[PDB]
Amino acid sequence: DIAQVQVQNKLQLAMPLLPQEVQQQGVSVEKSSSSFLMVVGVINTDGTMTQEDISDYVAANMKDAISRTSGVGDVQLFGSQYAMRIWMNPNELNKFQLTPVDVITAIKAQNAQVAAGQLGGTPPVKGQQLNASIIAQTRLTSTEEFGKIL
Amino acid sequence: MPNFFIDRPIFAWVIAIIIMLAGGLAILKLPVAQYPTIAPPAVTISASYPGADAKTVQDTVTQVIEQNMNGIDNLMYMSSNSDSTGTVQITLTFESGTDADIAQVQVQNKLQLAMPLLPQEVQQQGVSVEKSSSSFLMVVGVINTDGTMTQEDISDYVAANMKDAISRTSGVGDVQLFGSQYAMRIWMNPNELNKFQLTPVDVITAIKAQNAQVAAGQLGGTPPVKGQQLNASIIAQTRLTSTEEFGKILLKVNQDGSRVLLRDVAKIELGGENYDIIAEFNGQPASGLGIKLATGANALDTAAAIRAELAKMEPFFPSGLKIVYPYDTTPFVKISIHEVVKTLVEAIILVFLVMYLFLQNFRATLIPTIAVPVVLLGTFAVLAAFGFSINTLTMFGMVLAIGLLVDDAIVVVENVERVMAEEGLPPKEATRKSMGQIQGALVGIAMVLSAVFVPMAFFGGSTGAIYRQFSITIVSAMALSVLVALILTPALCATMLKPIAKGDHGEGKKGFFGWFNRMFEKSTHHYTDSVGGILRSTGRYLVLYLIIVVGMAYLFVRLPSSFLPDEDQGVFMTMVQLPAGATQERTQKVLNEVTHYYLTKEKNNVESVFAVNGFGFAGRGQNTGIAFVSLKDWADRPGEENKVEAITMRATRAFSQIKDAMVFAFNLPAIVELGTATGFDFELIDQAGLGHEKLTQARNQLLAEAAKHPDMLTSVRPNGLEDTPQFKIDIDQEKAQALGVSINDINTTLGAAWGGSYVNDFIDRGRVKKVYVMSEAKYRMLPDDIGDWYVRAADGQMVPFSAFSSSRWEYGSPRLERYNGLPSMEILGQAAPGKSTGEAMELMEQLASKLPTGVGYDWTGMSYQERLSGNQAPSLYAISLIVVFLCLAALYESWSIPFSVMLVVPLGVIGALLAATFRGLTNDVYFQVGLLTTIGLSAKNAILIVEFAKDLMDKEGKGLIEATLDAVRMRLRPILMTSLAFILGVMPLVISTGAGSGAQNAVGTGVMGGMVTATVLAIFFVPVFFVVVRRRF
Amino acid sequence: DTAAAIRAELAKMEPFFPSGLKIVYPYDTTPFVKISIHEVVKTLVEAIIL
Amino acid sequence: GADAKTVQDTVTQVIEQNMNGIDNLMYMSSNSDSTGTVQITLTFESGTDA
Amino acid sequence: LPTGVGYDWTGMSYQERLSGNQAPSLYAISLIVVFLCLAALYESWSIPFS
Amino acid sequence: MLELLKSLVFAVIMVPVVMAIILGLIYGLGEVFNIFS
Amino acid sequence: GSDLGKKLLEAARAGRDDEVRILMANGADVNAADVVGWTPLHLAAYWGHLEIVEVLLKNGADVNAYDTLGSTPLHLAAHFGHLEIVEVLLKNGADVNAKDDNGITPLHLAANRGHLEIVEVLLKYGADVNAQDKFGKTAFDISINNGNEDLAEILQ
Repeated sequence: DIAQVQVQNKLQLAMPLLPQEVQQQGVSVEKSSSSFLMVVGVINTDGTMTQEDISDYVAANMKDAISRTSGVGDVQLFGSQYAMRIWMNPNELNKFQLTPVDVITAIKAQNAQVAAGQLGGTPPVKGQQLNASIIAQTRLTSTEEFGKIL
Repeated sequence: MPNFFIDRPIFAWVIAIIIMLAGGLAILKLPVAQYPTIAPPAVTISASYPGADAKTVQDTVTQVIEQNMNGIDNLMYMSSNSDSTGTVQITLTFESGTDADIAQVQVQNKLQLAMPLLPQEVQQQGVSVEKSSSSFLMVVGVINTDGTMTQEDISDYVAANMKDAISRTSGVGDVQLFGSQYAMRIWMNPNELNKFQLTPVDVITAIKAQNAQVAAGQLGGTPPVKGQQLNASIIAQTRLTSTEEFGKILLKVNQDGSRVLLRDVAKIELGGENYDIIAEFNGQPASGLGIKLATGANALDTAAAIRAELAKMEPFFPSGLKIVYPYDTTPFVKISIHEVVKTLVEAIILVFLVMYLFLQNFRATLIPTIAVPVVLLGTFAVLAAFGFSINTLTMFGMVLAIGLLVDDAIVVVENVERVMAEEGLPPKEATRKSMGQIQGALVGIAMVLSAVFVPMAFFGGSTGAIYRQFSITIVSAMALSVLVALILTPALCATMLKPIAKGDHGEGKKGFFGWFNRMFEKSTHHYTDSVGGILRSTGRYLVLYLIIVVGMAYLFVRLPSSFLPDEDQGVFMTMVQLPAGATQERTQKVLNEVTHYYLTKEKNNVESVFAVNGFGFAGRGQNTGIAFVSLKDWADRPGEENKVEAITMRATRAFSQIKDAMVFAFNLPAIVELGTATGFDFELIDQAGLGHEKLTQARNQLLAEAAKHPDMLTSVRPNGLEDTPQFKIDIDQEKAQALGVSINDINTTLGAAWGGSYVNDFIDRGRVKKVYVMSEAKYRMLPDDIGDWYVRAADGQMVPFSAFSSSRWEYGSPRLERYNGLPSMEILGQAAPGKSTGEAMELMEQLASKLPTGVGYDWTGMSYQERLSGNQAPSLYAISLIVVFLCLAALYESWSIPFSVMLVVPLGVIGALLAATFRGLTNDVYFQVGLLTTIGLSAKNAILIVEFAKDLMDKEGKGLIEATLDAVRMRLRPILMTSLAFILGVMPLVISTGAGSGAQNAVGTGVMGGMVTATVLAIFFVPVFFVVVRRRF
Repeated sequence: DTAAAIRAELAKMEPFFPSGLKIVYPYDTTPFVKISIHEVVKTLVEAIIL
Repeated sequence: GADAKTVQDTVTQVIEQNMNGIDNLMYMSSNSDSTGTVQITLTFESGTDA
Repeated sequence: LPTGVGYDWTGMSYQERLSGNQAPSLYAISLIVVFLCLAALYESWSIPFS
Repeated sequence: MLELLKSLVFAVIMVPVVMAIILGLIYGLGEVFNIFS
Repeated sequence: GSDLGKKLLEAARAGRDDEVRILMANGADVNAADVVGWTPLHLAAYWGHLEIVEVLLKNGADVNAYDTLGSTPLHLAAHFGHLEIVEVLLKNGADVNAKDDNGITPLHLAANRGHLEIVEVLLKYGADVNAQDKFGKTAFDISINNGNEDLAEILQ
């Protein structure tokens, strides 16, 4: 415990210096041993699911729970969680005079969660009989909503 | 051993003096608190994403953190709550005995490894990690009562002049503040911004530029030139320190040449950085300091020092500032502990009086009043060693141990005086004889009491800690008692006791004592004759015994269980919850109504009403509010109608007549780091995919199915909040681009105007404060005020929001909650009066079994504990029973005799149960400890009777009946002495009305009932058991 | 103890599995550490009897 | 790039408030320099686990 | 000195001060036990005074 | 002084009272068991 | 508003039909409005309560009401997948071609959410597909953006 504490205290002293592309992924500091205690596996007997879907179910509904059960030091998923994979095409990008930079700005702009305040906020006026939270934009949730992007 | 001290009284005096000194040093060097650390350690990650909606934070902060809450030790469970005010509270609860410090730092580091995944606004506002178990000791108030100074001025004066001192004070750990210190509020006007074709983004940029700090360098710094004689630090422009400085900020230069400032298009104020919460002390604006006690500190001395330090600073306060001290619960601690000490002293005195009434000699009564203090001081020393404190549980354990302490000394002294009166021997040989009779029985008694009181110290959870306190203190007391009785008490019985010839037992000595002697002799003869007649036919009584046992069982099953009794701590709470779309003006109207009710109707029993608008125990919004009601001293509330139960009932009945509100009043419970502790808390979870709507549907379905069993479940309610209206804005990007408008500017304008934006910091009077930018309230109140807000396009042409807004109404939740990383909805309930929580919980499990797919259930709070500590008591008490049987078989050298001692338990249990059923009590903790105490004392008495009988049947070759009769005759007196002394020392706790009445009564009722019933029935039934057992074997 | 906790948690999340998803254990050093101690205890008992 | 007083007001006096509520503490000192570097030194009683 | 200007000791001095304040008791305690323990080995209240 | 005296008097009163109550309970129960034997 | 109006709003948003009938017997303001301009019809259509919509339109419920922005019960029952409620509101005199304060029609919403049966039963009773939002986008452009092809076919 004290070892992990000192290591984290010294690493916090460096994280500012690392690239944001690393801070975003997530630095981890574990007390784990170097040998796999056990290896749980998940399969589909119906043959309809692929490795990606099984891995996503494992990572969403089985991993974060097992990474907390009083003795587990590290968990290695033998697959990968879902993600919106956006497969660009340079030909169709030049055809429209675009670049990946635009495809990234458009997403950072149109796929966002905006803080927009609320009606009747504080300090309010005398006589205000209404209060409601504003909603301006939300993180998208489907491939269709990602195709709609402009 | 005792014969080593009958010849060496000074070595015993020395041991006693050592124990006394140790106990004194401890008493002077011990903490003091209402209760020990009983609730499992919890840590709260608290965050704030200002101007956000529960979904926004739940998606951007809470899910992230919960995802990175991986790899923490001794985690028991995790909850999270996300509100529409932008706040987030993730509560991690660890196993008991976990060293909350290491867990706090673990979670803080796992979070620091997640800050780069949150948005810059949360990182700016700051994510905090606090210890949530430890509640407040007192709360200090500050009011104006003068030319009205807004609560923000009071909060600033507190944070700047009354927080460092209160934190330097001794015993003071965390010191939390209710309000927030000043901040530069910049209220912008869209009309004066459109005049000069501006936006809020320009204001933000200008402030970020003209309130920053710049590193410059040194004047002659290394590497220096040869010959340089001066080095001087450079200071460039720095942060600003007033509103005027902020006014002289250049935003623009109009074509004509004029320069635009902030003074023009933005009102600038020193105001609070958050107005969501408001405080009023008796309709007066107030601020508050929350004060927590540090580990290993005295609450009483800490509060005294705080009051002193606050009296110091009255001279240096503006005219119109007075501290008034709401929510001070240290007086209750003082009174409860002082009453317990009073009880101990009164018991010490009653022992004296009883020994004088029974023995008629001062030198013999001097002995027990020398031994009990020694044992109490030794117990204090043991507590100090093991790292304990002086609290309600410890001290009540001491009270319940007084009985055994008294029993030991009384037995020794009475047996010695009996021997000296009968055989005419002198004190030394008489004491040798008595000790030879008594020492083995005393050792066996100690080991039996250990077997009885120890196994309760292995329960799991929060009840385990209470049982641990009781068990450890009582066992220490009993062990020291047996050591003393084997060491010191004989040394004193051999020196103080003055000789008296044989044949002088009390016959004569005209007066009240010469009369009591003969009355007691008559009663002894009658009781001996009755026992002798009983022993002619015993089967008549082995049936009455089964009747008593069956009655005991019936009363046990018909006794409602509990956790702890509610007390009158001098304060209680009122809770206000308006309908969905309310404001804080309405809530403040309701709170002023409550305050008027309390200060007008209950003017005779109330001192204050600290009304907090914006914080309810379940939710944070204008819809909620609470009120701490602090009552006058109990000496000023004479009567039962002037207690907290009655005041609460009256206030609830009265507030039932308020419209558009659900106003309740409840009593501040027992240990507050816990909650109501009904053993009933439930969580529905969407374990697979489902969203909020299907989960709410399932919750309502379960509530419906639960309303159909009002015979097992009552007041089944959700603790969360119901969905409310939300103003949706479906911005369009096609038009926004056709007009050349940066969606980022749109969002920044919207937010900074309606929500707020932490821009930068500034320095006022030697303190770093923030700089917020917001809109003037007039332009945020209604949707029709949105078109009043314009953005700046790329072509320099303003654009109205009305060109792309496309707004609507919707319904969404203002408070989302999750349990172990999954969306959840909480449910609070109770067992129907007449049943246990296990039946209710099993029923709720069976109901949840009939829910849609993807919905599961889980238990929290005491319910979780009630799923661990439910399967311990029988196993541990079986261990106790077996160990006791073995100790007794060893003491008597027989596998059958011990039964004569293991059947006197119901004879006290039934008395305790009768007393509890009459007084209308419950099977709480104090009642159980009292049960064990009565059992231990009855077992002492039975053990000594049987030991005397057996020693007579072996040594003197007497018979069974003669030995039994002689034993009961020799033992009647000390039994009565002990029972009377203990009943008298306990009577106040039974007839108490005031501070601590609950625990005092729950203790004394059971203890007294058991004492009476055992004292009266054992002296008749133990001979029967002994005879029957010695015959059948 | 850790493997027991893991298996309990997995049993606590299986009922909500979709159709076909089954759990398997292709690596577990726990059964060996159980059966070895069991065999040593059997040996102790046999030794008492002899 | 900050004067001493600047640090003393923004860093030192900001951190020296919480520390008053620590266990087994004996005393504390603090220094605020002109290069912005700031140091705080807490000394606890003897017999404490560092 | 002027009023409002106090003084204190830190470092070695602190300890030194503590030492001077700890001894008077240290002598008393270390004496009492000897008076008592003696009274134990030799059962008498007089020869320990001697 | 006042508290000690008041408690001492309360005791001097209630001591023989409770003693009489207990001895009378013993008398009654012994009579009952003599009748039942 | 009045006590019974508030209690009826609560009942409708919670979904208790017996309490609704009772409050209706005591002569409750079936047109009782909330603070945001909603009515029991708005609520029973949002949350999909059908029996309550019938009970209301039988006791004199205003079907073409409108809130502080112009969203009638159709705008709500349209983009939540409510077929029976739309049929009922239509068989009782609902403006199948109304407008909000932003120029929006139930067809726009049913197209945004991709509903088809709603769009069908709306076209049946005269749902003008060629109405223009306040930006210039009719249901056809909405379907084309959403990428839904069967909807565009039904709309052409």
